[PDB]
Amino acid sequence: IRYTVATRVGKPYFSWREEPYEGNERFEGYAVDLIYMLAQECKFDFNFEPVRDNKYGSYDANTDEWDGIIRQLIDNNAQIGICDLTITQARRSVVDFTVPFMQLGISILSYKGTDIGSLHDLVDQNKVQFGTIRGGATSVYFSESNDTDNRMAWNKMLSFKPDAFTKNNEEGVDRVKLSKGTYAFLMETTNLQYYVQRNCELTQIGESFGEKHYGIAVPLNADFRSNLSVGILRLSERGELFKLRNKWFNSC
Ligand SMILES: N[C@@H](CCC(=O)O)C(=O)O
Repeated sequence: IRYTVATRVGKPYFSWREEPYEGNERFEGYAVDLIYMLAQECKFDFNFEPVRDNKYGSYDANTDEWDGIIRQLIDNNAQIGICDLTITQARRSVVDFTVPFMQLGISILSYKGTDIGSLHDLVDQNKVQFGTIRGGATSVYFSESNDTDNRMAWNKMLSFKPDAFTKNNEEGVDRVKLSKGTYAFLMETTNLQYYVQRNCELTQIGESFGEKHYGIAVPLNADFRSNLSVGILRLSERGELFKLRNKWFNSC
């Protein structure tokens, strides 16, 4: 049994190895290790196919279509989708998910020297603009919330000029660095930790908020869903996911 593994390029989960390679050996990262571990645990072969548009997956109501990893699963061009793929209500409606392999939250990436100390403070001003990944799961946290403060955040993000949204974590982090403190990036704590440790001019504002999960995406009612889930839980209970997380996210 061989599974086509849809993913996207983005460190530390999945990226092109520096060559002084062929097939799966071209790639490295957290998600690469985890599929190898699961492949050995659940006994299956696999082929990594990073998606063409390099998107996570969002619904475009203007066209009634999905993109990114989620799209490849809907069209059955892939049997497994993985990265920092956050479980959302919209995504779960069109594809299935395994048990999560990582729990996380949301927080604020900022340039050092900022006076803002919380999300409430960030939304209650407009000298420092802020945004998220376009169509990403962090956008969902604000756009779907009934919480007044989150509503205000969402409406401010929509109003900012220029466009407050970015295509990925890399552009988000790059924008905070280039902006010298006039732009803050709302992102997941996992990715925030990764970048803040590798960029000394950046820091986290306030506490983590929200309860989010990364899961392996599979087609609805796939017969290898449970097999993948039991495998993830095995690695977790052994303490291997703890080690794996430290390997790629440990340390200005
Ligand atoms: N993990 C998120 C992307 C990162 C973010 O939105 O902050 C997703 O699955 O859409």
